[PDB]
Amino acid sequence: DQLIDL
Amino acid sequence: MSNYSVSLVGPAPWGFRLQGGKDFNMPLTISSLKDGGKAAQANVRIGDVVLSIDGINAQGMTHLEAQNKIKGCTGSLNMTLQRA
Repeated sequence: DQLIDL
Repeated sequence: MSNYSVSLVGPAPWGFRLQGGKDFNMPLTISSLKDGGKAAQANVRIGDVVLSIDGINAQGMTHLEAQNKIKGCTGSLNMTLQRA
């Protein structure tokens, strides 16, 4: 859905 | 398809992104690595499939469930993965 940095 | 384990030393950020999960109809997969981040330092590679997170099989997990297990991980991040 979106680019989420972990 | 050979498997390996990591135990990344905290704190997060862990230095990676995921794609997939049950709600995306694909296995959870390492999809980006931060240059020099902790996942890259453990030789995690883009395309590797996440088989378990903290001992919990990843197969049933949604994208958000995996993200939150990773994000909210206390101490080291233990995962097993399958090489692409």
